[PDB]
Amino acid sequence: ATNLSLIAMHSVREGGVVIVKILYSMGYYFHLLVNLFTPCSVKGYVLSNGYACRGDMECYVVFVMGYLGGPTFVNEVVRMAKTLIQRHGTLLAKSDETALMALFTSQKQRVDNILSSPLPRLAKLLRRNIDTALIEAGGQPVRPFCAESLVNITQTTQVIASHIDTVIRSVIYMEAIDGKKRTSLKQCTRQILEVTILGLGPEDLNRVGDIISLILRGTISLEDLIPLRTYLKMSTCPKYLKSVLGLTKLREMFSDGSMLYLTRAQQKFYMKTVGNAVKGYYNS
Amino acid sequence: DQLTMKPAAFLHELDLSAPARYDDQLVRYLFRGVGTASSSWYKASHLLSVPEIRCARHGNSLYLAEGSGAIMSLLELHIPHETIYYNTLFSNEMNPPQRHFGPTPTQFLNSVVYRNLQAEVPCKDGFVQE
Repeated sequence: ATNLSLIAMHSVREGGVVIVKILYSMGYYFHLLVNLFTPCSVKGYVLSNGYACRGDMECYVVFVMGYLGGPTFVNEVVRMAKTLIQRHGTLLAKSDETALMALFTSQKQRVDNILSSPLPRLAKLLRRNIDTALIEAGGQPVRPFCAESLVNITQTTQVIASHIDTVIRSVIYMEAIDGKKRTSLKQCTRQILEVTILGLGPEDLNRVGDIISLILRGTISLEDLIPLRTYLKMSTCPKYLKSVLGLTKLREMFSDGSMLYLTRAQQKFYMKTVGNAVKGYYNS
Repeated sequence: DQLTMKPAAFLHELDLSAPARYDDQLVRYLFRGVGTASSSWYKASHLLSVPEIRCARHGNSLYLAEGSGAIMSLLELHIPHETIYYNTLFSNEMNPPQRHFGPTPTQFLNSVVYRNLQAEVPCKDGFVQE
């Protein structure tokens, strides 16, 4: 905080803006920045929209710099604020921090109201996002990697059928090793997921909720992406698959042969993908 | 739009001359669908609601610890400044084999301000930035 204060007091002109991102559960550093900038600045602000809401009251703090005297004045303000943070004190007020706490509790309740909404209301909220005009100053939608592997609902299901046909034929031409087949089937699972979120339009919402549940669960089974018998109805040569491998072995190959664990950030990436899928960023 | 409305986005002005007293949600990542490198400048979109930030043109613009420059991209779109300064926690061990380049914010390279810089287009206040 001393370094930030010295940089801001040397660099910023009069009437300038100092924007600092900060938490609020770190109260000591918050009161210390209040101590270091409040004699320096003429204005104060706290602002935080819904995106910062984790459960710890993150916010921006905006000071407007007035006049600053000289290096004697800089040393005196820094030393006096260090003295005040030493003596368990700050320039922050009581009614100000209680209204601050009220605004944060209202923000947390409203974020819980938005996130726990029904799934058609989730669709209504996702279609009305401000990502269109302001954020697209060169901002690109977070597209999955198979979105760059396509040239062009039910034809997407035909593509998925052809893909799983090719992958099971790769499994057949493998033995005509175990973790390597699991690797190939996990990559197949991941690409089925990416093609599925390509297929997630703003109309079919059951698949939206199911894919969101698969992401939130942590793992993904191929039994959930398409059923065994439903795919074999939608397949091409199911009798060859039943003759060579069979429903027992292919049932082993769908769920437990490709149990794809994710990381945190991979789950984040696919939730961003589902959000873009609802916003109409994959079907044009 | 509802995440930046009134019961979420507030503008709490601070008390100035007070005396010295002595005292896991993965669902919200559905909204963060723009930006492949960073996803953390929706928070900075609230800063354009402040008029005093937008009334701060004709000067320098110090940016500290971005790492992706998307906040810097947005704000230098909507509030142009003459010379842009840029800082990031950057150890020099991070380089690839046989390469040599310092802190490069990924999305700021893709920004419209930077493409107006390389093409030397004047900004919306009518000057070439740096």
